[PDB]
Order: sequence, then structure tokens, then C-alpha cells
Amino acid sequence: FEEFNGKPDSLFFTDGQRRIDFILVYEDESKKENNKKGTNEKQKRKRQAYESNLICHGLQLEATRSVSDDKLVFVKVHAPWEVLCTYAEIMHIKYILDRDSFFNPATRSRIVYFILSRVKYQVMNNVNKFGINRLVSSGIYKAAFPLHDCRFNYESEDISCPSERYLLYREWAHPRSIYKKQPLDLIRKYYGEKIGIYFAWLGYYTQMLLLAAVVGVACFLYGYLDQDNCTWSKEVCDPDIGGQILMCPQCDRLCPFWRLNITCESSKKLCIFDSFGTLIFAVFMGVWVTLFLEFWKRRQAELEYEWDLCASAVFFWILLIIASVIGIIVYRLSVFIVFSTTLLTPQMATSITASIISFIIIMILNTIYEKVAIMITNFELPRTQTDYENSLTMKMFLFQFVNYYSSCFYIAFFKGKFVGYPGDPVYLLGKYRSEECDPGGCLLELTTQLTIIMGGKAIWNNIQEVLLPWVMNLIGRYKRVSGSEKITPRWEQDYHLQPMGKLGLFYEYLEMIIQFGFVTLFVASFPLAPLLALVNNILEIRVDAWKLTTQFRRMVPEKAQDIGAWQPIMQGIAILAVVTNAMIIAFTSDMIPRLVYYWSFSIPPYGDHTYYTMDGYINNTLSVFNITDFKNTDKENPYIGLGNYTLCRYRDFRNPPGHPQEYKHNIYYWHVIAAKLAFIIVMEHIIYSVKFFISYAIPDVSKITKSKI
Amino acid sequence: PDSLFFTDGQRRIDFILVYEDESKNEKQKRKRQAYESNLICHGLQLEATRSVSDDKLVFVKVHAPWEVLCTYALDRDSFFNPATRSRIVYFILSRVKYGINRLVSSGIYKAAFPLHDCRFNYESEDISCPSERYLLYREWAHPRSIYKKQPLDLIRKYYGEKIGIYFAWLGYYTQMLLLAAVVGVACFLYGYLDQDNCTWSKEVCDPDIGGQILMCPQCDRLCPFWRLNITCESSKKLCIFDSFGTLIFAVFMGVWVTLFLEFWKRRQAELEYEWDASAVFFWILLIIASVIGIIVYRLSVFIVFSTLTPQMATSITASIISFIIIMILNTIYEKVAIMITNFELPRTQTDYENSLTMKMFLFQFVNYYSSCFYIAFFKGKFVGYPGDPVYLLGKYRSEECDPGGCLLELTTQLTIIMGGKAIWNNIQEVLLPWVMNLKITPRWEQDYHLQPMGKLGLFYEYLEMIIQFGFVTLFVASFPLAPLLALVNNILEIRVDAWKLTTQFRRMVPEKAQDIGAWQPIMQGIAILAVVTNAMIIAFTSDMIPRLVYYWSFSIPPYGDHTYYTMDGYINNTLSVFNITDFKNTDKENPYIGLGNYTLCRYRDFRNPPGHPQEYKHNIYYWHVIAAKLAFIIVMEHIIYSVKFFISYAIPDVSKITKSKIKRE
Ligand SMILES: O=C(Nc1ccc([N+](=O)[O-])cc1Cl)c1cc(Cl)ccc1O
Ligand SMILES: *[C@@H]1O[C@H](CO)[C@@H](O)[C@H](O)[C@H]1NC(C)=O
Ligand SMILES: *[C@@H]1O[C@H](CO)[C@@H](O)[C@H](O)[C@H]1NC(C)=O
Ligand SMILES: *[C@@H]1O[C@H](CO)[C@@H](O)[C@H](O)[C@H]1NC(C)=O
Ligand SMILES: [Ca+2]
Ligand SMILES: [Ca+2]
Ligand SMILES: [Ca+2]
Repeated sequence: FEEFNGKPDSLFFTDGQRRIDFILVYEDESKKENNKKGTNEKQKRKRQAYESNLICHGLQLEATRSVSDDKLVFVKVHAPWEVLCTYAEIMHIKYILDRDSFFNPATRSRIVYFILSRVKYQVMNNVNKFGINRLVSSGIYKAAFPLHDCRFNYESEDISCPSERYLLYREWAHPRSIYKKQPLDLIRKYYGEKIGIYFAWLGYYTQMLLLAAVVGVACFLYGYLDQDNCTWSKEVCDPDIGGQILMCPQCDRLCPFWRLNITCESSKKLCIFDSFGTLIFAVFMGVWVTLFLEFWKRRQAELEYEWDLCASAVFFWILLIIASVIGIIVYRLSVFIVFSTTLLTPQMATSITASIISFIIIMILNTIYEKVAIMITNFELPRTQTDYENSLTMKMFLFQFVNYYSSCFYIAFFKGKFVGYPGDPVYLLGKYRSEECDPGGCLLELTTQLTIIMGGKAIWNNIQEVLLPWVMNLIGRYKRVSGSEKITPRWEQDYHLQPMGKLGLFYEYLEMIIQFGFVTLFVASFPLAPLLALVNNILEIRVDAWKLTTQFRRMVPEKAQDIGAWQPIMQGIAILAVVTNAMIIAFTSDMIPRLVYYWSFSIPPYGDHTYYTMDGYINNTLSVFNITDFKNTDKENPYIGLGNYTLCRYRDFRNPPGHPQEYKHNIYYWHVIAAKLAFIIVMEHIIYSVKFFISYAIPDVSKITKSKI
Repeated sequence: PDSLFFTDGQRRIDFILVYEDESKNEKQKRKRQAYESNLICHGLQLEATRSVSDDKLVFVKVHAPWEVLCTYALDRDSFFNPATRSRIVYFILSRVKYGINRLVSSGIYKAAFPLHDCRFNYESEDISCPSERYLLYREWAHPRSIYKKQPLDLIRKYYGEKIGIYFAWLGYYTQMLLLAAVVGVACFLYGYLDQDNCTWSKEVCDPDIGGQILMCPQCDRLCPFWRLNITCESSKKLCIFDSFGTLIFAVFMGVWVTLFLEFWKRRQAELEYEWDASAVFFWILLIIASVIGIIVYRLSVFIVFSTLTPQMATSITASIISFIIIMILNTIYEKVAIMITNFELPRTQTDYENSLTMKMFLFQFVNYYSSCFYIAFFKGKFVGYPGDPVYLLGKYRSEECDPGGCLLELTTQLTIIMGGKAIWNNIQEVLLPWVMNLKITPRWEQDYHLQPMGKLGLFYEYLEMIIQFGFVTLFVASFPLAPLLALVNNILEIRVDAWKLTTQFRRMVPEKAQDIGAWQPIMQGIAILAVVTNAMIIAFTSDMIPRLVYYWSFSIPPYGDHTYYTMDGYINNTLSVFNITDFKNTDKENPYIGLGNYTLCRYRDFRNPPGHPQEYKHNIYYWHVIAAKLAFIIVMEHIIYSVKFFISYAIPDVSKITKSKIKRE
């Protein structure tokens, strides 16, 4: 029941003394009512009842019609001394100058939101209805939000106003300040503890990632600068050793005989990514995770001081299993179709294309999995909102984990690991030939599937992050092409911003946790992952700040001293990382066979060399299969007509033709597997013991906090 | 006349202050005068009574006027319990400084203690007396009440919360040991009924197999070629403790530990809700203690041997000597731990207790388990072929086990140590009078005639219980009957501890505690170590993996001759061969020379035979077995840990009733 005063950036009522805390917006009742008048009148009486109750509770309200549309009506709110102080006393809110000194607008909005949520408006049939969500869900209220100080780009016209949003845009947001340390105190003052904790966690995470990236770059540099000493690569590239070894066709009819020379580039890359530096980096990451968690616990203190039925479970657990089942299948089919369409290196282009296709399908399935998780959680009746979001966390994390990680787990553990000798190929259930890796293995394949997935996730998420709000706002503006182009107040143009749905930072935390999973689980195959994480986080801080400050309405401040249900997830991933890295190094990498050959099979008893040497590894490790020993009566003529050669070599430790044991696993195979298992056990035990010692030694609480009290 | 109260006066005792008069130098008289004047002026009543037995030993009592005690903090004396009154008065006395403990230590007071209600043997003469002590003794302490339930509430009301929680923990441990023991005996019986189907033991007794296998001197110079069939009775005994029943029992104990921890946490939660530098030096001592234990065990077995029935008697006597020397070393270990923790000078008493208990537990742990760990893992696991035996130090040969293994005699050592310790300790504390069985003075004088605990009795009881738990959970694969032994031990321990506390020990000041103490972390550490210890025990100490590998792989035409899977020929197709002409690659003195026409012998190892290109080298079977062992360890550890975590997550840790109370309250 008021008109626009004339000042566009006003943060006060028309009088200029009462501060606006919340804006209530609803559609005018004079519109062209359709369907039934009953619903319109009921929602009406509900809105007058709620407003009358709010005024009775002691809140001043003023409204004014929209300057552009005749139907939009905005209703304002205010909280004087008495009610504010009374509610501060009631809710245990823990040198007074003025209103804008000790009751900051964030706390004022929090108190007003509490009052508006706790107020009742109507009781019928002896049932009590209350909660602001019901008003919006029933269509009574279009929205309800507080106001920003001013525009992000230009300073506030009010001289008294601090224009905090301008400071956030200049210093914190905007890529101009890509280097300055973010002012977490200002974030807490302006957005609340929920945002400040998230951004402090992001900053600390990216710092620890910088440390990890420095160490990983050191290890990668050690691997790269030491190349001429990687003897097996020289043997593979040598046309007198590698070129004379006739590898054995991997598939049945689409594969000719091939020589081991062609894989020289892949051998060099493996030498880079399969050195002892990678093992040292895995060992270091083992303690790095513990240091990260413990020092985050310490920071989580200074920050608290400084800033005060099972049917749906089994079903959802079965929805995560079928998701994993379809992920592996889609990866395999993408690889197969890319290979069939095959006409720098052709084996580097095929891998890149297959990984790109798989990443595209995973990104497509992400949204479907999100919707399925929402549907499953809604079926269950949450006890409270906290349990709702906790269940959503536990389901979405598993779904996302099973996506990309079931994508990589296959390459690591079930790619060419249970395939027999050519005489008796292993078929899963018929004509399902089990493909196997090159003599080098699928370490490089996994490293390529991992880097493409990480980069694609980062880039696509960031582009979606900054664009979807932008395009939404642009089209919303396009809906009012009428040439108004005039001065307008703050509230109506804040209503044009996005609502910033109830989930909040759920998606940001989810993406950061998935990135943590990539960087911590498979670090035994890609030491450069922490650098990717560092770059991604450096961009993400500014991306999130910009999107929150420019293309989203002001969240009602809520406060929490912990990030939430993600911390148990971080602990679980920390526990699983050691096992995953141990298995990766044991099986996905050929380090253990190389060490075994160097120490026990390059000597006169086994090899022919006087002293330990790494020479002869390739020739003495590869096996032999006779062409005419192909069993099975079906498909006798895959390639028997060629007859160009007679013996083919394959990547497996089996006895040669002749011998009492034709093609059974030999002593070398059992030595290698025993060494692998001993390595796994020793690494796991040492890493866990060191982690326990480090956790026990550190006080787990800040020293200065103890000093002050 | 055995009166609890003042002479012809209504006032209830809380403590007694005794001293010896200087009449039988005057510094003690002046100290006593100053202390008495300060106490009297402080606002507490006192009365002096000369001991009937000796006039020199003058006893002085105190009281607690209600106004003073209330100010410092149906009937007036029924609102507070006597235990609470005694605790309040003790706190008041501690708050004053001349430190009652300092006066006691400096001779100012001979003792300071509260009083019991009445004699345990006879009921209180006073009809008004509740006679709580007599009823408590008859129904809970005397062994005739062994099978009655434990009145926890009464016990806490009389003594305090510490005693109540200790006894509740002991009772619940016994209750869970009931299930552990029934499952263990079920597994043992299952193994026992399968003696006839134990193929390899029957092969060992079968002379056509056992007697035709000439083993090579297991010892040095002495022990000439010994046939194998002489130990098939030992093999028969071993076949019971080496069956799948032990594996099943270990798997079951893996989850039983989790149940014990989780439900014990629920018990704690319910009880809490219902009621209102020099470190390197210590580690060196630990290392030397472990080495000393190993050395003494080795020397004991050496002296026993160098002098069915023979080997069993030698093992038993070696176990007794090891147990005796361990018990002897225990006193020195306690003394040194106390001294070294005293040199640290902790500021308070709680930190002193924690430091003492951690070091005490570590010393006991090494002293008791060093022999077991050596005889399980480091015995007969790195001795090479007889041609080049391993002398790691020089002239100190490493002993080796029989073809079956050292598991049976490891179980002998465990059974001897556990049982001997318990029985010995029991009799030492208080079981002499009962077997042997099978004027008037005031109450304060009677209590003064008695002796107190010493501030470490509860710590010792907890220590012995934790060591028993360690024996039960760590080496459970070897000895599945350990839980039954623990069950009986605790069944007697509850009653014996109650009896000694109620009869031979002075009344203690009550205290509260929110948990048993620093012992729970010991329990989680013990469980985490026990899982891996059992994994390695089953993998290495027991020959269950070699025989499974033989059954599944080497009874098949590619490596064997049997038409289908079977254990036939395991003994003869697993033992290695040694040629005497290769006596010593070192060209040194050999004992094999001569001794008849014998030219070859067999030994416990999976090496290649003479004449093979890689003769006397580990063969394919050895590597197969090692891979199987490592894989079994990995699988067992991972599955056990996953199951434990799943159970921990599944259990909400609450009775589901706390939420109802929250809603109502
Ligand atoms: O990600 C890869 N390489 C890479 C990534 C980053 C840097 N760098 O210096 O920033 C340098 C390199 Cl060679 C990569 C490596 C291999 Cl073997 C195969 C495919 C790849 O796509
Ligand atoms: C072991 O076998 C030999 C001959 O085969 C024999 O005479 C001896 O009595 C056997 N041992 C036992 C305990 O029967
Ligand atoms: C037992 O093993 C030896 C090892 O060469 C073999 O000669 C002998 O034949 C085996 N026993 C039987 C009954 O064949
Ligand atoms: C043991 O080695 C000597 C070395 O010449 C050989 O003569 C003898 O035959 C071997 N023993 C057997 C049982 O073959
Ligand atoms: Ca992102
Ligand atoms: Ca005892
Ligand atoms: Ca639990």
C-alpha cells in the first residue's frame, strides 16, 4: 500500500529509517481468475491470516505495486528493537554503537526467517499447518528473500551504505584477483557460516593440493629425466630385439601377426609413468591424506572459536549395482565401435576417442542418476530435513562414485587379467572374447581414461556453472522487451535473480568430493592429478564466488561448524585409497615382474648374466604358443590359411610347447604373484601404521586455542 | 560394645585417625598437636579412645555435623548414603593442608580409613543396622552363592561406582565368554569326531608310509635318522586343533569381538544416561625384556631336551620352567616400571596412573607373549637345506619343527601359561583357607588391625583381566578351548575378588568414572592386532594351506597321478629329498658320514630334489603355497574388517529407547 519513492538503491522503507529485512511477493488478486474461485479465495484468506499474525507478533509491513507489471506486489518486513532482542535472548544468540553495528543484516535476516517459519496462519479440522515452504508450495507466495546491499558492478548510491557486494566483486570474485587470499571474514559477515566454511575448506584443500602437486611434479620430473636407463623400452624399440619378437594376435580374425616394435612410444610413456617415483608418490600420498585430514580438523577448530524400510535400501543398493553393470558395458561397447570404425599414433587416437565417448556417456548419465536418487529418497519419509539431506548425500555419493570409478576399476583390475592362452581362449558366456592389454599393460590406458575424465568433468561443470544462471537471466530479461529502460528499485530486480534452490552447496561439495576421489584413489598411475586439482580449484573458487554474487539471490544465513556428512566419506575414501593404490601397483603395473627378473631371474641359476642386470627381460619373460596346438573343434579356420609364420608370443607366464606341463603357470608366475601379494600386505601395514602414528602424535587441536585459555 | 556411633550419642562415624603416643623426638608430638588443633578449629568434631590392646596406640575418631557438611557441599541421615558422606568427608580432609597422605607417610598418622557396617561372618548386634555387609557377603561373596546374580545396585551403594562398573564389566565379559566357549567346544568336538577321516595322520601311523620315510637328523650331530611313524600319535592329536573348525572359530571370534565391543558400549551408555625424552629408554627396556624372554625359553627347552611320553613330557616341563621364570621376571618388571614412571614426576595422579598402566601393560605383553610369538613365527621358518644350514649368529643353530608343525606344542605352551598363572595367582591371593578348611574390641580397632589395598589393587585386577583377554583373543586359532578356560576363571574370579574385598581389605572411598578407564583403547588395539595375528598363525604355523594346495592342484594328472581330487600321497609327495654325499658345500665336518648303508633322507621343506638343475632350491610347490598363504591373509583381513565396519555402522549404538525418552522429556 505504498508507491516507489524514487531512490533506486534504497535499502529502507519510504520513511528512510526502518531497514528492510525480507521481501514477501505475491500475485495480485485482481487478476483474471480461472478454474475455481474457491482456491483463489482460500489462498487469499490464508495470506491475510498470515500477515495479520505476523503484524500481531510485532513486525511492520509495507507493500507497493510493481513498476512494470500491474500484478506483482511486494510486501516488506521490519523488526524493531524489542522483538529482535527478545528473539535473540530466546535462541541463545551468542560496546554497542547502533543498529548497523552489533546486529549485522545477516543475523537480522536469520531472526526474521525464524519468526516467519515459526508462525502459524490457519488451523482446520483440528490440524496445525505452519512452515513457509507450505505457502510457496501451495502457490500463496511466489518467493521470499532478503536484499543485497547494491549492484555487484557499480557502487551503492547511498553514502552511508558500505556496499559490501562491490568489495566482494572487486577483491574476492572476478578473475582479476586470481591470486589474492579471499577475505573469509567478509564472506562470513555477508553470506553466513555455511558459505565461509565451504570457502575456507576449498582454500585449505587447494593449498594441500599445491603441496601434493609439487611433490608429484618432482616425481614426474625424476621419471622423465631418467629415460635412457629404462632398458626394457630400449629393447622394445630396438629392431633387433623388439622387432624380432612376433607378438600373437589378440582378437580372433581381425588381428594379424604383429611385432613388438610398434609400441615404442607407449613403452617410453610407460617408462615415464611406471618408475619408482610413482611408488614414492603413492607412499607420500598415503601420509598426505592423513596430514590433510588432521590439519583440516585443526582448522575446523580455529574456525569454531574464531567464529562461534530396508526395501528402499536393498532397492537403491541394487540401483547402484545395475548402474555399475551398465557403465562397464557402455565403456566396452564404445571401445569396440571406435575400433571397428578405425580405418598422433592410431593407438593413442583410438584410446583418446574411446575415453571421450565414455566421458560423454557418463556426463549424460549423471543427471539421470541424480533424478533417480531424488525419486528414491522422496519415496522414503525423512524424519527431518537433516536426515533427508544426509540420505541424499549417501545415495548420490555412491551413484557418482560407481559412475567414473567403475569406469576406471575395470581397466585396473578386470582388463586382461583373466584371459587364457590362445589355445583355450576364455569366453564369458559365448563369443564374448576377453580383450587383453599390450606387453606394456593397461597402466597408460587407465592414466588416459583418468585424465580425460577429470578434465572433461572440470570443464563441463565450470561451463555449466557460469552459463545456466546467465542464460536464465538473459531469457527472463528477454521476456520483458517492453522499452521500460528506467530506474527501478532493488527488490523487483532481485526477484529476477535465480532462487538458489534449497540444496545449496550440495553440488559443489559433491564435485569436490569426486575430485578428491580421483586425486587420492588412482594416484599410483597418474602423479600429475594433484596439479589438475590445483588448477581446477583455483578456477573454482572464483567461479563459485562469481555465480553466487551475481546470478543468485541472497541465501538466508544458516550456520554450521562442520562441512556436513561428507567428512565420513572423506575418511572412507582415505581408507580405501591405500588398498586401491596397493592393488594398482601390484597388478596394473609391471614393476613387480621387473624387480623379480632383476633380482632372481637375471642370474646363472635362471638367467645367463654373471651379475644382476635388467637386460633380457622382454625376451626371457614373454611366452611361446605353437600355432598347431589350437584346441576346440569349432572355428578351426580363423587364420590357419596364412601360414606366414608358425610361433606367436603372448603376455603371460606359461610353460612353452613340449615340457611335461604344456601351458601351465610356471615358477616365474608364482614368484611374481607371491611378490605382488607380499608388496600389497607390506605397503598396507606400513602405511596404516604410519597413519596411526601421525594421527596419534598430532594433538588434533590448535595450539593457540589452548594457549588463549 | 561394638558400637558404630559415639558412646551414648547420636552421630555416625566416617573416618578414624590413629596415632602412636610419644610416651612409648618431640617433633612428632608437636606435629600431632598442631594437626589436631588445626583440625578441631577447622570445625570438625573429634574424640580420642585408647586402644584396648595397647595403651600407647591411642585411636582418635571424627564425625560430620550436618550443618558443616551441607555448607561445604523421611529421615535426615537417609537422604545421603553413608558412602556419599564418607566421600564428602574425604574430600574435605584432602582440601586441608597441615594432605592426609603426607601426614600418613611422615608418621603423623598411622592410618586413615572409614569403617564397615558390621562383621561379615555374623549379623550386626544392633537391630537398627541394615547389616548390608552380612547380606552382601552371604549372597554375593561366599562361594555357596556362585550361581546367583550380581546385585550391582547394592554393590555400588555400599562401595562406589568404580567397584560396580568393574564388576559389571567382569560379569558381561563372562556372559559373552559363555557364547565364545560354547562355540569353541562345538568346533573342538566337530574336529574330534573326524579323527577316522584324517587321512594324513592315518598315513603317518601306517608303517608302509610313515616307517619307510627316513627323516634326516632334525637336531645337530645327535638325533640320527628318525623314521616318521613314531610321531603319528602326535599327528592324531594335532589333527583336532588344525581342522577347518579352527578356521570357522577364528572367523566367528572376529565378529564376536565386534559384538563384545559394541554391546559393551551400549552398556556404558545406558549406565551413564541412567545415572548422573626418556621414552627411547623405556623402549630399549622393552626390547631387552622380549629378547630375555625368548632366550630363557630357548635355554629351558635346550636343557630339558639334553637329558609319546618323552617329547610331551619335555614340552610340558619346558612350559613350566618358562612360566616360572616369567612369573619371577614379572616382579622385576613391575618394580622397574614403577621406578621409571616415578622418575618422570607427573603433576597429578590420573596422568601417573595412565603412564604406569601403559608401560605395565607393554611389559606384561612382551613378557607373556614373546615366547608364543617366537614359537609361532620365528621357529623353524628360515632354516635352509641340511647341506647349508643357517647360522645367523654363529654356532647358534635355529631349531625346526616336526612335519606336522609346532602348533600343538604352541597350544601346550598357551594352556600351561594360562592355567598355571591363574591357579597360582588365585591361591596366592586367597584360596589357601578354603582348601585348608576342607576378646571383644571396637570396630575401629578391628579395621586398624586390617591392611589396605595400596592404591593399585584395581589396576592389578584390570591388568590380569586384560592379559587373559589377550590370551583368549590373540591365539584363538591355535587353542579354541581358551574361552572355556576364561569362562571358568572369571566365574571363580568374581567370587574370589568379592570375598577378598569384603573380608581382607579395608573400606575404600567411593569414586565415579564415566568409563572403565584407559583400557578400552587397549581392547581395540588388541582386536586389531588379533585379527592379523590369527591370520598369520593360520597361514604359517598351521599346514592347512599346503595340504589344501596339494588337494586342489597336485592330486591331478598334470602334477600327480590320482584320477580325482584327494589327499592320498600328500606326505610322500610333499617331503623333499637330500643326498648325503652333499653333506656340506662348506667342505667341513659332517655328521651324516657312515651310519650304515643309508645314502639319502627326507626333510620338511619344499625344495627341489638332488639331480634337478636347480637342486636344493625352492620349487614351484613352495611358491604356490606362499601365494596361497598371502592371498588367504589378504582375503581374511579384508573380509573381517569389512564385516566389522558393517556391523558397527548397522548397530545404532542405542536401545531405541533414548529417542522415546527425548520425545517424552
Ligand atoms: O596427460 C598426458 N600427458 C601430459 C599431461 C600434462 C603435461 N604437462 O606438462 O602439463 C605433460 C604431459 Cl606429457 C598423457 C600421457 C600419456 Cl603417456 C598418454 C596420454 C596423455 O594424454
Ligand atoms: C614304525 O615302523 C617300523 C617299521 O616299519 C616299526 O617296526 C615301528 O614299530 C613303527 N612304529 C610304531 C610306533 O609302531
Ligand atoms: C614316494 O616319493 C618318492 C620320491 O621319488 C618316489 O620314488 C616313490 O615312488 C613314492 N612312493 C611310492 C609308493 O611310489
Ligand atoms: C649323491 O651324490 C653323489 C655324487 O657323486 C652320487 O654319486 C650319488 O649317487 C648321489 N646319491 C644318490 C642316491 O643318487
Ligand atoms: Ca567445477
Ligand atoms: Ca584377582
Ligand atoms: Ca555402531
